[PDB]
Amino acid sequence: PMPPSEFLDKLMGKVSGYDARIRPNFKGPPVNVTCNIFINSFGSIAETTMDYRVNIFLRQQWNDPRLAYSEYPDDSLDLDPSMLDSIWKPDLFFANEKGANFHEVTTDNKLLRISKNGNVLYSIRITLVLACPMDLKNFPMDVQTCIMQLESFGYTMNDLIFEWDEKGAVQVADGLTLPQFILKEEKDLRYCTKHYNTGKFTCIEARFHLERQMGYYLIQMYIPSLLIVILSWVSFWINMDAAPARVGLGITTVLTMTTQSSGSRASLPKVSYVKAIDIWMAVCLLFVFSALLEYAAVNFIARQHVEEMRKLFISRAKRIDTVSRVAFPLVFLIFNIFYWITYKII
Amino acid sequence: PMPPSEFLDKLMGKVSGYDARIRPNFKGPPVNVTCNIFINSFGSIAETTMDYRVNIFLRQQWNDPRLAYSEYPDDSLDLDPSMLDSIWKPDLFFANEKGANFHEVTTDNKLLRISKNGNVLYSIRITLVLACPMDLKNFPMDVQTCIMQLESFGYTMNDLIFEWDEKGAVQVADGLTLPQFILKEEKDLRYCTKHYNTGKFTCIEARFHLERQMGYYLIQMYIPSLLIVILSWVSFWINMDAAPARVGLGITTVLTMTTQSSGSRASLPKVSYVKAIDIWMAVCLLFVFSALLEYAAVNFIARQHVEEMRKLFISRAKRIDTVSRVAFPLVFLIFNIFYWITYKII
Amino acid sequence: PMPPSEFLDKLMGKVSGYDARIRPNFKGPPVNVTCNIFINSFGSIAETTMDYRVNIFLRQQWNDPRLAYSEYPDDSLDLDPSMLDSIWKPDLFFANEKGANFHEVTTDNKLLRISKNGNVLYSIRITLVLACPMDLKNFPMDVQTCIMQLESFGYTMNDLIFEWDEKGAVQVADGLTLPQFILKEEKDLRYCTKHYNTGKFTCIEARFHLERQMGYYLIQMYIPSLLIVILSWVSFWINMDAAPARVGLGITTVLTMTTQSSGSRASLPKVSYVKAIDIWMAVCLLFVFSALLEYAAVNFIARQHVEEMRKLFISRAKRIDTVSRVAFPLVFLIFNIFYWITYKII
Amino acid sequence: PMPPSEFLDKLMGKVSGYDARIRPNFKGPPVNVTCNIFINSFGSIAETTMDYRVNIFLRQQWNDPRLAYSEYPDDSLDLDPSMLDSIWKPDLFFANEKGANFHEVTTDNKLLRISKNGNVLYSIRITLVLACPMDLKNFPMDVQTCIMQLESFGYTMNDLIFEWDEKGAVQVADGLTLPQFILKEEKDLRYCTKHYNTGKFTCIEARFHLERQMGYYLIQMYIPSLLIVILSWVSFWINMDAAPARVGLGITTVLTMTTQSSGSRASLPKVSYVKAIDIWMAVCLLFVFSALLEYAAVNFIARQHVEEMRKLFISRAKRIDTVSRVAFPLVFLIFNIFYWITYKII
Amino acid sequence: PMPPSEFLDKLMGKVSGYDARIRPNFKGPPVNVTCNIFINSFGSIAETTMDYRVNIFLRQQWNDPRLAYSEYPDDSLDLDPSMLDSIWKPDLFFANEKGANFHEVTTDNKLLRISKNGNVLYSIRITLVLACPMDLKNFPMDVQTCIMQLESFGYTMNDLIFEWDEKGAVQVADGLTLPQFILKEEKDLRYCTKHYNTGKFTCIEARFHLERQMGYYLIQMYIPSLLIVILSWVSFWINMDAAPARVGLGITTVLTMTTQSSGSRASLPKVSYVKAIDIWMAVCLLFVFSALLEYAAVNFIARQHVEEMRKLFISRAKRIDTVSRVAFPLVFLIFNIFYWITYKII
Ligand SMILES: *[C@@H]1O[C@H](CO)[C@@H](O[C@@H]2O[C@H](CO)[C@@H](O)[C@H](O)[C@H]2NC(C)=O)[C@H](O)[C@H]1NC(C)=O
Ligand SMILES: *[C@@H]1O[C@H](CO)[C@@H](O[C@@H]2O[C@H](CO)[C@@H](O)[C@H](O)[C@H]2NC(C)=O)[C@H](O)[C@H]1NC(C)=O
Ligand SMILES: *[C@@H]1O[C@H](CO)[C@@H](O[C@@H]2O[C@H](CO)[C@@H](O)[C@H](O)[C@H]2NC(C)=O)[C@H](O)[C@H]1NC(C)=O
Ligand SMILES: *[C@@H]1O[C@H](CO)[C@@H](O[C@@H]2O[C@H](CO)[C@@H](O)[C@H](O)[C@H]2NC(C)=O)[C@H](O)[C@H]1NC(C)=O
Ligand SMILES: *[C@@H]1O[C@H](CO)[C@@H](O[C@@H]2O[C@H](CO)[C@@H](O)[C@H](O)[C@H]2NC(C)=O)[C@H](O)[C@H]1NC(C)=O
Ligand SMILES: CCCCCCCC
Ligand SMILES: CCCCCCCC
Ligand SMILES: CCCCCCCC
Ligand SMILES: CCCCCCCC
Ligand SMILES: CCCCCCCC
Repeated sequence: PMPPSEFLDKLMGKVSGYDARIRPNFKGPPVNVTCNIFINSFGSIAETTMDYRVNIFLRQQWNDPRLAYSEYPDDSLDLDPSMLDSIWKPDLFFANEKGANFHEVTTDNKLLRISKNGNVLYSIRITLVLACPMDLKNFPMDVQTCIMQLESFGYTMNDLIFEWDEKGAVQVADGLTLPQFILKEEKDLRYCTKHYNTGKFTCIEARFHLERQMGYYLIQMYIPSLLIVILSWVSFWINMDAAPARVGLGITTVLTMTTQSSGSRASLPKVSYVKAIDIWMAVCLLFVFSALLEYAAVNFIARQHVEEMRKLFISRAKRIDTVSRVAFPLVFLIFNIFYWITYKII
Repeated sequence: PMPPSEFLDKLMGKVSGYDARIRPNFKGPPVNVTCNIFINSFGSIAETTMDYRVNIFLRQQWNDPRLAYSEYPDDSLDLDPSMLDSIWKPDLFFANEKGANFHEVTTDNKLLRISKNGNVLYSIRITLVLACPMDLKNFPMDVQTCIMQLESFGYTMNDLIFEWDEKGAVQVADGLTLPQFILKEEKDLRYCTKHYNTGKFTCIEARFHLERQMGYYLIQMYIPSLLIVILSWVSFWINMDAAPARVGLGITTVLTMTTQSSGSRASLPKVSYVKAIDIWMAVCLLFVFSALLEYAAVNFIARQHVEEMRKLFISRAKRIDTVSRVAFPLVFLIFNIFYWITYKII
Repeated sequence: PMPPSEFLDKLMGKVSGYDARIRPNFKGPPVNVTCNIFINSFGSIAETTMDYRVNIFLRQQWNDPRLAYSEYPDDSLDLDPSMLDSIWKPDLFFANEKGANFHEVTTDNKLLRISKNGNVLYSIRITLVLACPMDLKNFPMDVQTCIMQLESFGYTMNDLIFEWDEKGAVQVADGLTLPQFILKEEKDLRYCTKHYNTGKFTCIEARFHLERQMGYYLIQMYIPSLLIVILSWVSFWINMDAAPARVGLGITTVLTMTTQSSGSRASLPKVSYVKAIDIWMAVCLLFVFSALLEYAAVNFIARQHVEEMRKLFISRAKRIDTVSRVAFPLVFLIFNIFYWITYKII
Repeated sequence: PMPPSEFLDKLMGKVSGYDARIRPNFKGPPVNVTCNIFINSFGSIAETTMDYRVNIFLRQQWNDPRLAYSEYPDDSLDLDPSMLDSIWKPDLFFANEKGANFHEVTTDNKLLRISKNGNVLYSIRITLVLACPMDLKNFPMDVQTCIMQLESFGYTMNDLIFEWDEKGAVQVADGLTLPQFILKEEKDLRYCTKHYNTGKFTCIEARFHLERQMGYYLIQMYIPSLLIVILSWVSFWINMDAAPARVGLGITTVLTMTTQSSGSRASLPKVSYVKAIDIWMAVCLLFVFSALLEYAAVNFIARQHVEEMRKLFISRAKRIDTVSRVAFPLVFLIFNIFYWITYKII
Repeated sequence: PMPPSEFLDKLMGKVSGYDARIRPNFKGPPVNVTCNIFINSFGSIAETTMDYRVNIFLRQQWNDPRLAYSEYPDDSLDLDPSMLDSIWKPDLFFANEKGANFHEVTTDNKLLRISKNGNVLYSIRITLVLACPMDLKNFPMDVQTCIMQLESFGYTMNDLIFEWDEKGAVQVADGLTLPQFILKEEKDLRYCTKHYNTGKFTCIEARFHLERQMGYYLIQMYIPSLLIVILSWVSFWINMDAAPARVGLGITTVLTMTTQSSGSRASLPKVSYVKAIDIWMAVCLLFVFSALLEYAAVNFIARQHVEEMRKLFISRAKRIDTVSRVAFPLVFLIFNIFYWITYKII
């Protein structure tokens, strides 16, 4: 018979009363649009900007009873995407876009198919840079919940309603891994219905739980800060009379821990609250600073000068050294028990 | 009866004398447009560039008596945003744009509805990168007032007048927080009417008060600079004869305070006036530099060499050391009283 | 006779029943499109972003029996690229685009020619920023396999099938070299057929093997880390009584190896697993840290003080020094044998 | 009578012989266009790129005798900017664009009004990133003259002539300040007429004089380099026998002045000639390097060893120390007189 | 008579058989297009990216015998650039674009004029970011040859041929200087004809020779590395018994030369071969490392301890010091002769 685009001339055209500016079931019940996404790419989760770039296939399904047909024999029509300006489409957008674009290389990456009863499937490829507020109270040991939410800009709740479908509403690609995070399989799917002075609008959203990887922040921050604290402990095995040696060891370790602490936050937002790497780098700064304050007590007691009272202060300044060769590895060992268990419960 | 877009053919079309190039009430009183905004996103407040990126819903309300209707029964018409090139719209712009764009993903994020008497509501989503001049006289302790202003480019004051509405002229989203700032609830709403040689044009503006967060700049700048000053004070408890120890402690502390002071301004505009962190990092540099100048007096008096006069200079060089073990923590303590009270009054 | 664009009016126009929205051999066998690419530019292989920018000529060949001709004498028609919106073209895209664009300077860089039997050749110039996941288990000694894959967005497998051609399916330009990598001549060409809930779609892909260049990472990372380890070995030829000399040499070498190790990963993704440069910079950090722990044993044994037992500890602390002048260059020499052979097998 | 856009149908349309492709007074005298600009924003004056971003209102005034009217009563017509593709406009451009764009948010920011005799006023908002070659012979003490020039691309001198108007040809906004510079009120306005092999074209330009702010470069570069030179002078008040103290003070000050000198040019173009901060940082490097060479003479004379000749070399090595405690602050004081007066004359 | 745009209606229109999709002299000899460029801007020659941004006027001259006229009296027609979609233009592009754009501010910066015999002149303004592979075998002493090449995408050699003109085929603006380079006046102009499997296409190219400026890399890299080598030579004038002084001078100079060497390649591509600054920074690292190895021989010989044999080792360890006070400035002086003459021949 007729070819389907020329059959769509009798379906999209001005004959038979079709207008692409009017929603289906007009002056009636609202349009029920059900949605699911397919995540191709995910990542580049920046924390200075507090955003993440995603690449999705946005699928939408509604029903247009004006687009029903019965003369054509087959069940679906793979229409050309240049004829998408002639149908009605919902005005979905993202409440946290922060910039987005289509993909237009070699063809607009768009998809249209219409069933016999008017069921319209519409899939497009979108790249989003979605804004999620980070919560960094325990920074290497945190779980982030970055969301994406899908709203309607022009049609209110009594005209257009978004839903998720009950058969896998968020699909993820096969080889989709992350360098810093892991993506949990459970995904929250709930409503986020927005109220304004204009009206109430539909909104659906999807939460993504991101658990980090411990292994990077151990190698750069935890292990080298653990070596400078041990480097301060060899001052106690050096002679007391070696005054430029034990002081110059105390200076250099207490001023690299300032450098290691400032470099721990170079790729972070400038948040005011204190985090788990900050209370590691402040207590590890306290051990290397109280080791140089130990020798200031050793150097002050030993100068107190009868040689019978002189033997008291030398044996006292050696008594304060034999205690600290055991006590400072012992207090730092029971700090590691209190630190890592607190951030393994959470 | 007729569908409303085809009813808008009898309302927007060339019949009944409607032209989308002519303002309403032409050859009459000026067009009164009232406006309010809704702030979705706010932040990325850069200081090197002195700007901030915002994401608003710009709502505009005017009256077009040509767009009145009485045959259609309902009170409003949710028209399609593709028919916005057929109505008259005001030429609002921003006097401090520095680049801006629309949002066009899956639909142009636009909104149109027309009342029965011709009241037109027009809402669009805009992303702005607005320029605000920073005032950094007291940099961690300042309050910034970054503005946005809304002008008319083509129509003068006798043709088009902007207003704010008297019912919440600036709304803010619910979970809108900032990493570095807090946004005060009181918002100034005043006029900024511009005069040129072309004419006088309407202008309305809105001030936003931004108070910082103290907790970031304490952890990175105030507390580590406070430790290097205390690190200079342990030189006084070291033996006077330890010449490479007390000098090498004075060198290393006075040359990391140069490093800490240059890093205090790495993310700042290159302003010439002196600020509150600069007079902290210069006085804290004065304590660590006058502690090494103290030992240059200790090392010079002790070399002055009868052994009866030799006992005078050693007891004098110990007299200058017992004073400075009390005096230098005392002067720095009464500087912290004068510093933090001065920047708590302001 | 007629000029070929006006002959294409009788070939592309609405006469003779040609529609540019309908695939060839409609209601029949699927469209067989064969493809080959020509790589002009290649490089800027970023590892923080894990992507690479390429510049290709994408050639596509199919058959449209509607575009056959017999009146015109010649075998091909170099048509103008402005008449490409009037023919049918396949909807090829890239599953790992991450942004791409056309080249439109002085003309849309496009090419069309049609044979007598309807064979259509279509070449365009595309710039792609293709995403490839890096595998950095042995980072200076790795081979990366970065792919590119070519899919169909709208037409399923029963409507459109992609192939490679059997005569050089990937060509490379003549003077195409890379600063960091070399491109192997063998290129894998296989299928990547994607299944969704929408349908199954065609996919072809091409693997590119990238072997690095050793010579950069030797000069910056391996050789300067090899000098600091040798710099720690001159402590054993310094007098034992020079306590600020041998300690201050141990401090400075063990705290620059922390700086050299953190700078080894400044241009890398924040991956958690350990790599070959990390186990070089951790063992080279172990030699410079166990050289300062050697002198802490030398300084502790020599202080143990009858002068007959005093001569035992001095000769014992010299015995531990004569061993380490041979043993520490010997263990580091047999570590270089185990390190470089392990990463020459792989 | 008729509304003015429909009156412009009888003025812009194909009736009465109006063509928007033909300049006014065709086959006659050239078109005299007079221009003035209004600078909204100014700044972001980069020196690595040697450019500056400006935001102007470009106003143009010419006369089109085809656009004269006498039936309409008023003196001017605020026409809609969508009807700007129907009039003739001059082809003004900028010879140092380096990228530029229009402003299109909520309306194309354009302005058109036509007088009764045909005088056409045309104002648009443009953002420019204008290229100006920096002259950095005396870098903190320089005055830069960054220009902007306005040419014609298609029409030669015998068809179109640009002028400035004699009533304020460059206006500046009220609160327009700069963080690093000040903008002088005197602005040069002269001709820059370009000759090619195509023809001679009109050109007008406007010079802007930019004087810097001294106060930033004192705080970061001049004052901390002045402290390290004073820090070298305390070596002369330390005992001569303190060999690791006076040498280790000479090493650390001469190797931070290398760091301070390299950081003085991190935000600069890589120019080959020597500038005023380079001859400050090289002479201040000469004082801290000749202070360590002073102790190498003190340490060499004092080792020359009858004890009667031994008392000669110790008193000679103390004679060379008492001179340098006065001479080195004296030579550096008379260098500051010669340095700052030379760069206050210029 | 008729105005020339309306005369161009009888010249460009569908009357008299003109089609803008067909090349001139069709079914005949190929179209000879001659070209010349005018370089407005040049620079921003990045080396990490290995590209350079240029701003040219691209002029093209061909002959269209369909566009000849004899009724109109004058010799040329300055046509409006909006009528450029109605003529035939060659499909010139650049084989190393890496992104490019037009300039569209206030008018498309385009130019068209047609002689009486049909000679068409066509000039446009283009900004290019052209890719040139750097050759950095002798990096501060190199001459770079960065090219640009102009090809045809659709028309082969038998349809369209590019040429340069014999009267100044590349012009350069007057005040066009570079911060890092100088541009030689001799410019190579040759052919680059490309062969594919599609066909053979025309190509012309132009080489630009860029000689650097020595004066920047002396101030930052050569002179400060020359001071650290001299700084190592003052160790020989310090007492042998000053063990923390001569060792601590050897440590600090040998670990800043690692810092100076890594900073010599921070703005470079990661190339594997060795360059002229690398063999400067490796030999200058060899002098500062063999000066600390000198004192390890001084400190080891002097410890060898009858006092008659004790006077032998002290006089031997002073003999090895008097040689090196002459020998090390002598070997470094004859290295500067061999280094700078080798890179003055090339
Ligand atoms: C869209 O979905 C909703 C819920 O399925 C429908 O709203 C209800 O429809 C039933 C029967 O159609 C009515 O009995 C109810 O009064 C409706 N409201 C509620 C709250 O249950 C709606 O009809 C659907 N619209 C379309 C076009 O299918
Ligand atoms: C726009 O608002 C202004 C102020 O409300 C109106 O201007 C006044 O209107 C009243 C009566 O309409 C007059 O008595 C005054 O002379 C006007 N001017 C002033 C300064 O008060 C104006 O009419 C409104 N325009 C429209 C179309 O509603
Ligand atoms: C596209 O290529 C395939 C394989 O060459 C063709 O599919 C086969 O065609 C032959 C004969 O034409 C049939 O016997 C087979 O049943 C087909 N399928 C398979 C799996 O072999 C297909 O015909 C080609 N389509 C076009 C338009 O040429
Ligand atoms: C544009 O301005 C110039 C200078 O004002 C005009 O050129 C002169 O016009 C006068 C009289 O009109 C003549 O006597 C001269 O011969 C012209 N040339 C010079 C060098 O003085 C020109 O006429 C003006 N063009 C228009 C359309 O007004
Ligand atoms: C373009 O230039 C070439 C060379 O000038 C022309 O090709 C030659 O033209 C002459 C006479 O026209 C013939 O004798 C030759 O056979 C041609 N080929 C060669 C290799 O010399 C060509 O005619 C020119 N085309 C146009 C339209 O002018
Ligand atoms: C949440 C405050 C922690 C304070 C820790 C005190 C020891 C550094
Ligand atoms: C506003 C000038 C402050 C100067 C402080 C002086 C002590 C550093
Ligand atoms: C794969 C783990 C390697 C651990 C090496 C242990 C010595 C540093
Ligand atoms: C213009 C050359 C200045 C050279 C100064 C010499 C002393 C550093
Ligand atoms: C081209 C190899 C040069 C090697 C120089 C050896 C001395 C550093």
